[PDB]
Amino acid sequence: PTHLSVDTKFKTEGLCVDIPGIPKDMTYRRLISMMGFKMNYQVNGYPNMFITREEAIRHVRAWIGFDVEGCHGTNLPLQLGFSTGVNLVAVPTPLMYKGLPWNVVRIKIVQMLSDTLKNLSDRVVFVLWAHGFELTSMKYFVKIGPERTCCLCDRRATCFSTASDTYACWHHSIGFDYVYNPFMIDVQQWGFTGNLQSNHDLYCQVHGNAHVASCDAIMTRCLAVHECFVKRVDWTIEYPIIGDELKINAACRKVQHMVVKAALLADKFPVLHDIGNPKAIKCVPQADVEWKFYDAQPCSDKAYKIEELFYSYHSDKFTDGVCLFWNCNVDRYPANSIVCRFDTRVLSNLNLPGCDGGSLYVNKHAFHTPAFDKSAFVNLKQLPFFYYSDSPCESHGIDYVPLKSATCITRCNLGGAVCRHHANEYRLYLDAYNMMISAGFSLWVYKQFDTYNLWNTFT
Ligand SMILES: Cc1noc(C)c1C[C@@H](C)C(=O)N(C)C
Ligand SMILES: [Zn+2]
Ligand SMILES: [Zn+2]
Ligand SMILES: [Zn+2]
Repeated sequence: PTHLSVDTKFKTEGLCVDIPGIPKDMTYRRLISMMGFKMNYQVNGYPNMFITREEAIRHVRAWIGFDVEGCHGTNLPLQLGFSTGVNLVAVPTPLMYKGLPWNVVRIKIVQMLSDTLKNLSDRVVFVLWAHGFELTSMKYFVKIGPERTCCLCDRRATCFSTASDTYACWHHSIGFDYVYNPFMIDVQQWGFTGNLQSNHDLYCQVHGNAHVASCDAIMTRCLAVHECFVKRVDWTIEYPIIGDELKINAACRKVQHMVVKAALLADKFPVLHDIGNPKAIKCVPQADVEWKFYDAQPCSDKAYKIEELFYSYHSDKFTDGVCLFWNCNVDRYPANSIVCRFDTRVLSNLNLPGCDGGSLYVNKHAFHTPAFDKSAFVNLKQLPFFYYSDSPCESHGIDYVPLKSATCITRCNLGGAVCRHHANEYRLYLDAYNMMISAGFSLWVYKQFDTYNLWNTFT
């Protein structure tokens, strides 16, 4: 059962206001025919326009919420809303566009999906709360057939052009007019009581209902993200590499080792409380410190309450030494902390919009992360950039310009002139640091942290 069988039953109750008289007994096979499409017994990679919840979760990067509202149905204008915030008005003759015929609306749909999805996914998944008009509008901008490849590259085709009779992926679709072989899922098939707004609002206060199709589209996608990544979590599902995932993860390991090592050298904490991932490894294996681990999986809904992590009776004394929260998101960090906290507001191809201000960070696995909150860091300060090294000054083995920097904490800088090895290492470390920060990570530290305390570790 890899794909959704076309013979699966589709519940039609949510469609009967736009389509009165619709049969209660309905399959996807009959629904697709009703929508004006013909599948023609084709075993050519596209068995169904609709997909399972499991297939949708694997393709979360392709999710585009889509709603269609009657402005006044072949005789009336339709308002097409997308989770990108775009509203297009199509005439049968929060960005709002005036009424235009389908032949020009379809060109805009292809451009919008292509610009949104080219760096995210090889397809589009329209996330619906299906009431009828959205399904009956698909024939005006969607074409289906066998799975195809792009005319300018090896990627699967996502667009079709009636002008040249050619197919293209999202990267080569300029001037194309039809969406080709899209996928879709109706959230209303999962079992819900009441309307979209009532189900959405139970879990989210960030998306309002300004009474336009894009608002419904955003709410629909947000509800689907809630059901698949907030209430239900799956860290076994792997997502493909689309950007700087590897460099970011390597940079995070590099920065964690640097900051913790320097905090231990500078303040000589006798104990470190490492709170978070139950599979964590000591990030500074050679440190003298008593290293104590506390297990907590990533919180996907609300940030952990510090009172629940630390209290209810273990070292017990979390006030002794220092606490390390490396992506362990809590409501309020204690004053004696070293923290790495993901900023959900960051714009990136890895960070997708999420539920209630949270974001869906997709890097190898999907992590719904609670909304960034500046008040979590009230007992701490921002950690400044610095590079520390006690490794010997020796090159071994890329042309040079001498490094001058007050934040290169090395024996050679203490001595007055940074060596080639430490200049190369400082520049590689600065690039890794900038990669981590630009990915959305934020670093915070106990207020007494002072890099001036590292200079005397060179005796
Ligand atoms: C946890 C967590 N909190 O915010 C984000 C973002 C993550 C996930 C990320 C750090 C990651 O790649 N992990 C754990 C393997
Ligand atoms: Zn292409
Ligand atoms: Zn929402
Ligand atoms: Zn040196």
